[PDB]
Amino acid sequence: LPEWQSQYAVGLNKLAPHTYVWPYADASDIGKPGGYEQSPYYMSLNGKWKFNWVKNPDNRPKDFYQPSYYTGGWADINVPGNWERQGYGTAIYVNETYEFDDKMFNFKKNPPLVPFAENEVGSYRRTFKVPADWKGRRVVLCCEGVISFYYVWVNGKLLGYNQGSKTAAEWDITDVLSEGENVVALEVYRWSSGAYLECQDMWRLSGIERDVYLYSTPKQYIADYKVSASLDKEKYKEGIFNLEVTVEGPSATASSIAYTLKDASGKAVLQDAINIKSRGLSNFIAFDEKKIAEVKAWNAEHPNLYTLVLELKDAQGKVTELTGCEVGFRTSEIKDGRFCINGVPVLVKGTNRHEHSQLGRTVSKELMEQDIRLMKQHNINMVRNSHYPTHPYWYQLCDRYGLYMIDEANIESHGMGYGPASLAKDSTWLTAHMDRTHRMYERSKNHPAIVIWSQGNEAGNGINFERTYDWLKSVEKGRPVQYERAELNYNTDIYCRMYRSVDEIKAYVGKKDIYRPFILCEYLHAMGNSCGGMKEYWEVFENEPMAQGGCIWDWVDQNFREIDKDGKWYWTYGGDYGPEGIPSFGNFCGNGLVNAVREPHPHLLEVKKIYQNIKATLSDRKNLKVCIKNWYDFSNLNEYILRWNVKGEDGTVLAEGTKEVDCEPHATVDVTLGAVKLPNTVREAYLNLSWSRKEATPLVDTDWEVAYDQFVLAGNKNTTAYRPQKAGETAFVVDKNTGALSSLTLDGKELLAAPITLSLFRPATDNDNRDRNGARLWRKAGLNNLTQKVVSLKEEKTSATVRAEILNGKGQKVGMADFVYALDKNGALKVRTTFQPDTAIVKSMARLGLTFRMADAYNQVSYLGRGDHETYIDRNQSGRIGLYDTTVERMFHYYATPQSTANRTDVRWAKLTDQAGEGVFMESNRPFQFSIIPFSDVLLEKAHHINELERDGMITIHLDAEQAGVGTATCGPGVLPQYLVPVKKQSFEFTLYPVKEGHHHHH
Amino acid sequence: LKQPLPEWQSQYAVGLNKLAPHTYVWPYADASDIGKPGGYEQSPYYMSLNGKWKFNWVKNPDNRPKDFYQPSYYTGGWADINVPGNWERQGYGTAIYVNETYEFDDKMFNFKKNPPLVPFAENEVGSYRRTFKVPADWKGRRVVLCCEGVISFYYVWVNGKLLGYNQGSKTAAEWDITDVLSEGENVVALEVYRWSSGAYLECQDMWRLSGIERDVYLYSTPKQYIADYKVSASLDKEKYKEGIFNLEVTVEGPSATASSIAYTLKDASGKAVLQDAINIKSRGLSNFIAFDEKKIAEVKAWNAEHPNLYTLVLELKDAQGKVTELTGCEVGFRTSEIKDGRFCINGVPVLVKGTNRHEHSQLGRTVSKELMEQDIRLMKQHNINMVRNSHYPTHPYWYQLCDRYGLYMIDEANIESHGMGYGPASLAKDSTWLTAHMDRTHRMYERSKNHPAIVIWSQGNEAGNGINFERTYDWLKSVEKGRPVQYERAELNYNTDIYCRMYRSVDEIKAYVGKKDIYRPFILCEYLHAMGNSCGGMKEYWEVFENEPMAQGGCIWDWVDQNFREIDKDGKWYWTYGGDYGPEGIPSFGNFCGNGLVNAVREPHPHLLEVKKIYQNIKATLSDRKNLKVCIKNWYDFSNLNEYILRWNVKGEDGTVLAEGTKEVDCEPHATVDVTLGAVKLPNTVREAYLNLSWSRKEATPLVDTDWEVAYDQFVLAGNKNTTAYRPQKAGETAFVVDKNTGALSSLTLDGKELLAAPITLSLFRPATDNDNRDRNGARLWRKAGLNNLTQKVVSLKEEKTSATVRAEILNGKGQKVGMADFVYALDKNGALKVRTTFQPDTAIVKSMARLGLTFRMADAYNQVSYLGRGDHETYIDRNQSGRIGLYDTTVERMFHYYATPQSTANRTDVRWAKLTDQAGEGVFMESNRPFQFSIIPFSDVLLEKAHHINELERDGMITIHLDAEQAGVGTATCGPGVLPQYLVPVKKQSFEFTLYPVK
Ligand SMILES: [Cl-]
Ligand SMILES: [Cl-]
Ligand SMILES: [Mg+2]
Ligand SMILES: [Mg+2]
Ligand code: NA
Ligand code: NA
Ligand code: NA
Ligand code: NA
Repeated sequence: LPEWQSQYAVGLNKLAPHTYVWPYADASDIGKPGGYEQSPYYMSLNGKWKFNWVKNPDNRPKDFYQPSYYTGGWADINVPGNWERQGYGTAIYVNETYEFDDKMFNFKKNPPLVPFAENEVGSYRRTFKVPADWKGRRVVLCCEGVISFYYVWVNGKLLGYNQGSKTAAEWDITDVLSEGENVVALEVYRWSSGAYLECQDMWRLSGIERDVYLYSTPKQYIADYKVSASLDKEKYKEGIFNLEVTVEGPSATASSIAYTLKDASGKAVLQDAINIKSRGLSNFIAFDEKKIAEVKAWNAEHPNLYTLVLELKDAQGKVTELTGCEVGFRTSEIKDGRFCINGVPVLVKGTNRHEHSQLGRTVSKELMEQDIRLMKQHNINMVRNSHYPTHPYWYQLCDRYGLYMIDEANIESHGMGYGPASLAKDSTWLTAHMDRTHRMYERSKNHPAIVIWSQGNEAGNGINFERTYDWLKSVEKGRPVQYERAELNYNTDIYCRMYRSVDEIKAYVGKKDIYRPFILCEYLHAMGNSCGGMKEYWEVFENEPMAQGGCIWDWVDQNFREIDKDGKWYWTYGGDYGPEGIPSFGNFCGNGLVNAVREPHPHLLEVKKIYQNIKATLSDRKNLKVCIKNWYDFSNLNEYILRWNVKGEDGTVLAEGTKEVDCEPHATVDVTLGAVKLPNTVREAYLNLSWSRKEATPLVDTDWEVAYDQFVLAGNKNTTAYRPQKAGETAFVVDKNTGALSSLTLDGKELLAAPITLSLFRPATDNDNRDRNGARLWRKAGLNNLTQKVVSLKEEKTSATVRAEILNGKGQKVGMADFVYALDKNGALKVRTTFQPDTAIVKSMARLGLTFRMADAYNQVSYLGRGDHETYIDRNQSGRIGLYDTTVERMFHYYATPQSTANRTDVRWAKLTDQAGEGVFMESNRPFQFSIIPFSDVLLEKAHHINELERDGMITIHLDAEQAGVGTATCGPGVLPQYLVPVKKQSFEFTLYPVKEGHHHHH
Repeated sequence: LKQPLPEWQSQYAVGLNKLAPHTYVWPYADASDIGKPGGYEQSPYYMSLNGKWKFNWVKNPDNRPKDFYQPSYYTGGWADINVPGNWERQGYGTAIYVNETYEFDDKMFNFKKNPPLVPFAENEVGSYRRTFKVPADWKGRRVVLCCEGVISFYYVWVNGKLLGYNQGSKTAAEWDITDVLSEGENVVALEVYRWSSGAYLECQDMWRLSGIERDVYLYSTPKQYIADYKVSASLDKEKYKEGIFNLEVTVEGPSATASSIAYTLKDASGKAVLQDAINIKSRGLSNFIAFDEKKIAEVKAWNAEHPNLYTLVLELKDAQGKVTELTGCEVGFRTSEIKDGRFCINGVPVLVKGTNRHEHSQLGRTVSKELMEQDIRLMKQHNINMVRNSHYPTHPYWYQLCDRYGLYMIDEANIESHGMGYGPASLAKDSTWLTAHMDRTHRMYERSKNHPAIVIWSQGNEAGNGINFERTYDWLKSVEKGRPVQYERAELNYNTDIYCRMYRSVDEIKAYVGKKDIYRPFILCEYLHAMGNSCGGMKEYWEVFENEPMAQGGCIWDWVDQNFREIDKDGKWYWTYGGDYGPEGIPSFGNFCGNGLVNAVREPHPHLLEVKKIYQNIKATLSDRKNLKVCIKNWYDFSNLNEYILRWNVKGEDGTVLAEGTKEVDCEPHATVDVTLGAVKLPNTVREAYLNLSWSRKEATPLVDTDWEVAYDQFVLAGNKNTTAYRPQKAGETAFVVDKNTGALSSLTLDGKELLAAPITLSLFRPATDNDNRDRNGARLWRKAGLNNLTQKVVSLKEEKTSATVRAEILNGKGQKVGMADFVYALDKNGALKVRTTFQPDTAIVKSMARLGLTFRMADAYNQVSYLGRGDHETYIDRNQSGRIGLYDTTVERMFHYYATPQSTANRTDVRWAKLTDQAGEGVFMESNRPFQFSIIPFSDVLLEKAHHINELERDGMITIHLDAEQAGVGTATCGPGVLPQYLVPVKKQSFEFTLYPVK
């Protein structure tokens, strides 16, 4: 059997794992992320390559690696980038299973074997020329990442092969190179034994995923080096620098290796050198430990970096090679049961992140930069490399801009399960587990941003992880090592059990003799309209010293954008490619805080608010005394500016100011703002607090709001100076059969496009579809197919009382409702509703309120209530109560799977008008919720893809006295009890005011 | 109609509020960038707007988002599209390819042509919009929006304010947006229509696409700016040595104080050779400054061979002499005229070795600098000295490249109304379309009037003749005194300074030149149609061009194939053409969009190599074959042969170099020089030897290094006709079997091992090339006679121990009688099998034949091909001046050329012998009694013929062999002359033989 059918054949003739040692000509580029690519000793091989794709190995062009073989008849392929995103094969998205374990491929899972006839082969080949200056030097071929398995040849000679798609494979091709035109070929296989360990919940793709390049060094070169830059454990102020270097290659004469540690300024702070001479082919050099008093420490808030410059020299002292990396002084450890950075316990405010773009697993520098920019802007301080090491550029960015990292080994055998068949318990797979672990470690061991090593993901627990854990502990004395499937067994330094509820977190921290902190590997599943219940999670994290937070599951949605025959775009997910029957797990690949093109979803804004590091509470309402808590770990509040004000419900600034508060990290401080005169013309005022940074960073300028808060101040509950004036004569008609308000006119003009009815359903969010108290129960009760049947109707000159039965499409009695429509002297229509559900049929409701439709011409929306964005009761700490203007089209968020959206909470009043200024003012007798969308609930619920959405000329209005929160049931807890809609007799009202504001012309 | 139809339905609404056509006046900060192609893009006064734009597409204008141009309009829910780039190549609409018709004139769109109207409900609307910020250093300056090219029609808005609209997709449309710009975020929007009245003048034989095709950008100048300027870099008409410099400049905008305009013409080293300055100050917002004529003695002249360029630096200065604006262009001193009935550059009559060129890439009409550089590089490498901008002005960069690398250009106005015809309804005769014609002509001229590479102005293409074209001709004449103006449809009427009638045959060329009172040279606007396996008969064309003073060549039709590359469900790629996109019934003219010398990704077709050989500027003839004295003609117009190196050698048929050397020769342009290489003894072990000549230049060019072969020739030298030293040795015991029914050689064995996968039969057909499918003597007759469905039937058979004689009837699929065949199979003492054949066709049924030879198949394992013959590229009898005879090694796969439409390929001419073996070295050696032709392909003849797309080609494990005693040329019948008489297979009785030697 071929090598790709063996779990043992992880590689052949490759260079031993090591830290990146790119040779530089200019030491100045070492501090520049990706600067090594501009070195004259570096040559990219990215670009166009001849390509051929075939299903079944027996049909492949076997001799294509021979230089003489003709490829001129082949097409070109872009390298890097998965081939499925370039017109070949089929992209498949499955979760806990292996895509090849399906009848479509006539194959059943059976490690280490994978399908033969069904396997796919992508043959890559391109020509290249070595620079003249590389004459006589050593040349190395580096493939940063190729998925699944591949053999590689240079000028017809087989270099070897590789398994392990997320870390680089390298080969010394010096003795195989020729003068002039050279040839490099890779024969890539979609599946291989290694695939059993790459069962991550993500798109299963193929091809060369990352950069392919050449780099040149002298015959004796710097092959690897280990940095240790910590602090003294007593006061965490003195830097402790330790360095070890490995030189390899033959050398008959003497030589030496010297190093210089420079500060950002350029001044050398540490320097040393050792002489070497040996007939052997490798030299291990251990430098004397050095100290730096008052060293500039590295942390997420202040990513101070020193530059390490290594130089290999001749016996004459001439520099033959120069290389290096950035160095950050800090400590990472679990002290007294708590995770601490530089001796300071820190709250982990993170997110998981997969590498994803429209090209597939390939991610550009621009996208990597945008990811980290958005992360910092949204108060995220930690990233977990979602189940595999990332492109080296990512680590460089985190070092530079300050972001903690949980680097992770490319190991996930979810498909084999956690039972006795788990590959974690199969010793024949130790080679594969250890290989991936060694590669993860050696390549990134010197990055200060990495604070935690993760052994892998849901690959089971047993001997293999006990061994890779032991190995990691033997080489790493400055970073905790964790693994979620080890749960509470010895082989994990942090308890990171994923998706546990608040109660389960409390249960853990309240257990006797625990010695490790609880930091969720994954929590708050952000699929679709989600992230509800975040507040409950953080009230615990902020109160329990050994419950330090976690990483939100997924930063960016794994969707691809396609355009249909009518030019309508949509996001794609499982099952959207290939013939019927193709393995699929649907829309579960989109779980991000932002969409595939990095546009934030509304819930990311909730995350920004909950993750902010400056939190205040109102201590004294009359004199406005606030208690500020500084949640930064290494920054004083005086590094930020407080910009406050007080505004009436009408939006006028009643008072304002600017302060600079001094406060130690983790300390609280009181700041009195002073009483404010509230007019009798406002029912309430709002104390607004907004913070920004004095000094800008390259990712966040001085205008960005880093944290904010709001407190509601009571005013004149009796004033009505907000209500609009009478616009004219208002009239209403009641349907004699449904009892619903079928007509509402203003001087004869009809305002309704659909009648006002009782609404109890909501087009299911993805969480609603899995929540124990969600859509399953709403659809079972038939709450989405409601009908009203009058049993009593008493009309009057200006009012009408009615009792009607609420029936589902089955005829069953969902409940009983009473409506009282009365017309006020001001022309305003008050609508009181009293609903009594039949608890024997209705086990849960999505909302309780009224719904109707209007022409889509009424697109101008204005409202007094919570924020500029979408919020729900269990996700509304974010935003601000205030006056907002927008449009219906603007409020609609395009979730991959069309679902409920555009909700606004803590609403006092909402208003909708057309270009001419005509419309309606809507309010209740207490804060309510509302949503206006450009589609019908019917179509929104039915649609599973964006492109199915179609307008019909009407907008849909929902006025809610009650509406459930969203939870995170797609994976983890559903909506908490206190956010579920009560299923009991309830009464509520809404008053509609017709309005005529006129047509205002302006720029 | 209560309301008028929208602007896009009127031939008069060509533009609104746009800048008057002018030469590019990009403001620079670093004069050093003027002489650099595309340099202006690096200026701090230039800001590109290319990139990601919000996009929305709809069929039916009534369905478009009307208020999208308003900044407050929300586009967050829209997708993004790349700008520039036709939208059909970005997943929107339907790419359509039609030739002489309007794609909207079809039942599918419920519309019939009716100028100036285009469909309404079926029209497409592409809504583009993006945000942008203005550079802080642009505060107070004039800012201009420039759209280099958008197709069919579009409205443009900035910050919600309608700037105007435009018709004319191949020249820039600009607007002064200074007054509508605002601090902070600005918004620019374009509402583009697939069809508009202007489309009636954009009926070129090319893909019909939509959207923003070229760069969109902003540039800023001060309030008083350099609006336009006209350069005239000529030479005296008596000696053509003294350069004459003239320059006019137009300055627009206000200015309270005094100002002045100055210029400095610098040579390549940066030294000033001319300079002057004029003062100006007016209450008028427009000032015209014409400088005094200056002269340069022995000025460095510009031409395709030596494109010496000067740099014109213009500076607008304050009252204090402070520069307010810097700009300029490259200057090339030369004259272009029709002198004594002959086209002459700098007083010299030049042969036009050109090609037509459309702008094409996988993104559509949009072409990258990388592709433009490749185009020009390949052109120069293959000895092309002229390029015709195939029916529309190109992107500015193309002209800059031609100025710098030396390539003559025929710029052409974006005017073609082929769909309306040349009759009474021709838009060239409808006076209401004058504005449309004149607007496009003005724009073509103003934008490029200063490029030295442009030597001829063309008014358009296949748009009829009449009042409109006579008017535009007269206009160009009133403004241009240094360039000939031509129009092919004007034929021989007054409005054209050059007779460029397309696709005329050799006789027609001779007939014109021999006509009384002609006063204009004949230079084909288009000729030698290069569609599929084409370009036959090129030699006959150039024998005339080289010997007829007033027949000076022309431009081959199409540089590059207009095909797109797609990938099918099985991962097999293929070239697409008309009808490959959209629903059944979509307008289409099939594979006629691919007529290039190179494929869409610029890979050369075999015929470009013939072009290179015929267009070469150094040609020799063997005058004395004893002392090897050759006569060399220098065809360059401005270069002495001493700028080149001649590497020569004599090689025997066995490939051993018998003599070799290197020589430098002096020879003025158009002159000839004799060179003696000396007698060379030939061993009696070779039947012949070849005198090889190869030239390369002494000094490199950025595009052509010193290793590049710029010209070559070969002469066959007689050797010992009786030697058999070359023959392979007996490898074993040979045996054969003759089929009792067909009389075919059904078995050939070596020591009992079968070598044939299919019997050896008589072959008279060939999978049709695109030309064969239209040739008067092509595949229509071959298929009508059923030559592609032949069966042999023995009527007589007589067998001896080592030989067999048979006579058989050749019947088509309809039992008819194609002819009578006689075969004689005989084995040599050394195991060789001699196959003698005599064919007598029945001229009543066979009116034409593709070839006359044998055919059979072998396992694909036999992939090693070797041969002695005209080698290292595909050739045919009417296309084999290129390449040389010699020993060549290759594989079957390497010989198959992938023509968009699968057709015959891989043929080799002047073959002495061919050999085919497997890796182990086992196979068969093949020869005749005289030079022959052969082809070996990895597909069957049946499938190759049937296949219309490359992905339909499928291997069956067998390769197909063809040994031809005769095979027709390929001609250019797809459009123009079919195969010439002397290259048709004679339809008569003929005998021929082939001998097969099994090898091991
Ligand atoms: Cl890996
Ligand atoms: Cl134009
Ligand atoms: Mg999993
Ligand atoms: Mg035409
Ligand atoms: Na998922
Ligand atoms: Na839905
Ligand atoms: Na054509
Ligand atoms: Na064909």
